[PDB]
Amino acid sequence: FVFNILCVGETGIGKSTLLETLFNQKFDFSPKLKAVTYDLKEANVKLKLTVVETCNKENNIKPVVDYIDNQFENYLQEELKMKRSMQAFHDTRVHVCLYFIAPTGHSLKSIDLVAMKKLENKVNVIPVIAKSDTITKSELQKFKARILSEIQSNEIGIYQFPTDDEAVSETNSVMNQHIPFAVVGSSEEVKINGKTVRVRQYPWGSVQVENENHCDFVRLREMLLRVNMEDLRERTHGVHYETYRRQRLIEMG
Amino acid sequence: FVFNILCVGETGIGKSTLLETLFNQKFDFKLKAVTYDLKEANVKLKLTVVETCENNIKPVVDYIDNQFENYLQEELKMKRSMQAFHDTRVHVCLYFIAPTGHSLKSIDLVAMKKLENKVNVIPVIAKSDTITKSELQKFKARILSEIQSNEIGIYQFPTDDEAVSETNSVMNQHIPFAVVGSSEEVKITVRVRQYPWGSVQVENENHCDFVRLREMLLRVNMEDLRERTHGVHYETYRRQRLIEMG
Ligand SMILES: Nc1nc2c(ncn2[C@@H]2O[C@H](COP(=O)(O)OP(=O)(O)O)[C@@H](O)[C@H]2O)c(=O)[nH]1
Ligand SMILES: Nc1nc2c(ncn2[C@@H]2O[C@H](COP(=O)(O)OP(=O)(O)O)[C@@H](O)[C@H]2O)c(=O)[nH]1
Repeated sequence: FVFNILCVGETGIGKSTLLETLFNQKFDFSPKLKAVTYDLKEANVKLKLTVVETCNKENNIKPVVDYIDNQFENYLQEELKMKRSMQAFHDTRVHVCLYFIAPTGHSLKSIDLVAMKKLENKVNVIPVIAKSDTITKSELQKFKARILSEIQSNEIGIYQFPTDDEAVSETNSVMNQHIPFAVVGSSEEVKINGKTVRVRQYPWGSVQVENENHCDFVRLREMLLRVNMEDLRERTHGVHYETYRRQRLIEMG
Repeated sequence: FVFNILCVGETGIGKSTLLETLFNQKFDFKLKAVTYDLKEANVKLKLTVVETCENNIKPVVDYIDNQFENYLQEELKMKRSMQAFHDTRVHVCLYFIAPTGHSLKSIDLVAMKKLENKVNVIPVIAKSDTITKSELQKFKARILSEIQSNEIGIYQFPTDDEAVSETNSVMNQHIPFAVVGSSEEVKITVRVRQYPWGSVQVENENHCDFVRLREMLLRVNMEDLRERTHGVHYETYRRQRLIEMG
């Protein structure tokens, strides 16, 4: 069982930190693009985590689109082989793209609108507000609204969690309500009541990553539920990869 | 007595909020300005804000040059009255660096390098409540290191006069200033930025360097910034223009 996550955003926006927080694990990244492959034990999940720093508005997202196209191409070439073995092929197709929006507190940059528009039919895009401890509660409500307004206005097809299966439709419907996720990451941890907890400690107080009243990290983490990973994978295989495949089959003649 | 402040940085980085915090006044502002008559210490200020993003720093250089040009044209007039002329030359530029936590952006080096002989540049770390105290030390160190290795002439408060050397040496030690701006007040009367996990007190030297930045407004420091604007930066402009004009 594979799960492939791509994080996109400007340098120092907190992408690597969020991945480590999400999996509670320091990752040794390897070669503006880097990736790690990591096995979860007792979960039977093989992860490929990929990080891409963005900065020529259309050129900005090109390296990301190319990476994505390449994982599709590798899978297509395997499907087409006479002597194929689809089990034992490592499927690296990107199941989810976390798009990191900087916390200016204003709105979506024009560059981010173009990027998410170019990605929408290539990958399941989930926009997140990076370093959301930067923003006060009232500023955040307004910021989230304006971002959503622009996504809707520009007809950008971001991912939505499935709400069809009655349980847990509840969990999923509330996740959708929180998009774009206000995320906080941290390498720093303290033991609290015998439990390991990630925090950002300032002179005036500490942001608790796993506290839902501080940020949406706990809501983002529910994407890792088996049912949600499956929906993201199925949508990748049956929709985005198929779009790629159809265009390629025409080109191959 | 006039004092003219320019804030430069990317949109939404806290420029207008910081001006409001510096002067404890809500202001109603490409580039925008406001004129503030600080009847406190009898000073008229022009506060200018320019949104950036080598062509990137151009609107700023042009703005600065235009104030120099107006002053020069006045100095050259047959019927001149230099007193009661409104000097709008920029006395200090607060250059906002984004709190990424890593280093100085290449764009910022180029911008500061271009501005160094046009205006007194003071780099500030915007929204410094974004950064923990431990990373903030390293971040400041890395910025200063790039500024020095790139031979960038940022402003330094004067320390040759004992009447102010203690205050000003402490100021210099905190550059680039870790700033935080505020639009709210609590009882605790305290100006704050309030989060669920605690409140930043902008006027508290343990939370940020706002109180240190504010000492720029001491009479002696405004005077030094002005004198250097007039005797150094304006002269550099003047000499070039006199060569051009013949
Ligand atoms: N305020 C804040 N800072 C963060 C957060 N996440 C990471 N940082 C800091 O931002 C800096 C860059 O983070 P990093 O994960 O390397 O950024 P990347 O270049 O996007 O991979 C580091 O100093 C982090 O400690 C966050 O959620 N809030
Ligand atoms: N975290 C943080 N946010 C700030 C600070 N100062 C201002 N803000 C917020 O940043 C957003 C944009 O600030 P603003 O002053 O209008 O930026 P400007 O475009 O550069 O003039 C607003 O939501 C402010 O409330 C600060 O020191 N720290």
